[PDB]
Amino acid sequence: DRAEVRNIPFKLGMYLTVGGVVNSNATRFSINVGESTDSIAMHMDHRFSYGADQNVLVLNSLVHNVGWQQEERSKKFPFTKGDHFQTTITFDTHTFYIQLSNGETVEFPNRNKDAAFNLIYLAGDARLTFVRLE
Amino acid sequence: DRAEVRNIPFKLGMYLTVGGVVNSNATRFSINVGESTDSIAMHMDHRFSYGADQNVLVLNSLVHNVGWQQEERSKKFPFTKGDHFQTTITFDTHTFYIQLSNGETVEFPNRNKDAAFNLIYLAGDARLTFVRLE
Ligand SMILES: OC[C@H]1O[C@@H](O[C@H]2[C@H](O)[C@@H](O)[C@H](O)O[C@@H]2CO)[C@H](O)[C@@H](O)[C@H]1O
Ligand SMILES: OC[C@H]1O[C@@H](O[C@H]2[C@H](O)[C@@H](O)[C@H](O)O[C@@H]2CO)[C@H](O)[C@@H](O)[C@H]1O
Repeated sequence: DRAEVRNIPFKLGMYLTVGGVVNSNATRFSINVGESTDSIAMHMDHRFSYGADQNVLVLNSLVHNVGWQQEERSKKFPFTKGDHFQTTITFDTHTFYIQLSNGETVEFPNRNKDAAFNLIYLAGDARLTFVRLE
Repeated sequence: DRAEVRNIPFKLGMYLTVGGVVNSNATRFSINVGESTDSIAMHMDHRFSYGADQNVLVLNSLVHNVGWQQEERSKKFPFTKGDHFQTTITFDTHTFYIQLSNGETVEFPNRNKDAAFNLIYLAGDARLTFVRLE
């Protein structure tokens, strides 16, 4: 199915580093941190070609039985199809701090002010090769 | 549910370190490396009190739609209910190499000669607090 880390709580102060490989001919893939596949506090989508979006990062949250909220977009896109990537995420109750493969960072609001998350997963056209959550 | 790391391949040469806490009044808990909850190549059960077994490690494999194979048991048991533990696992095509919190080791045959595993999970009376698989 998708690559999942489930019920190993990602809590305030811990760091999550995932590494993987983008597929050749990838459309998009995302890293999702939340509660379930329908309850995502930080959705980070990497769009190689999706609709009108080409080489952009789109960040958003998904509320259970409600839907996607306000998107934030970033133009920082050090990603290449067929290549490796590595991303580190930490958060406090106000902000998710994300660091990309090249050291550039992107910040996204912790909109629900959650202190722990029990599901981390990747979906779309990429695969994970390692994870550290500590 | 249980603590799971799914579809992030654990391959020949990589190391898996999981850390957690044993519940107070724990009966037993296990760390399972395999393909599914019905297909486990290395089952490591930690028995505080289970039947006639008290403070013993039991290792075995579970074959899909067949069942448990020959058990191997170890008397090394540096575990205390309510306390933390940390375990490191690597394997080659013949052997799973397991290192316990106190540095003692236990070895178990890789009975199917598998080179990669797509499910790592914990079940029973413990919880995981961190994982590194790299
Ligand atoms: O916001 C994350 C969310 O985006 C959806 O796509 C949006 C698209 O970004 C937007 O430009 C357009 O107006 O509406 C689309 C549908 O809501 C994705 O479908 C979804 O998977 C998430 O990635
Ligand atoms: O071997 C792992 C497997 O053990 C089962 O328990 C065994 C028990 O170890 C043995 O002494 C007894 O004779 O038979 C029991 C049932 O097969 C557990 O039930 C199972 O969960 C695994 O842990």
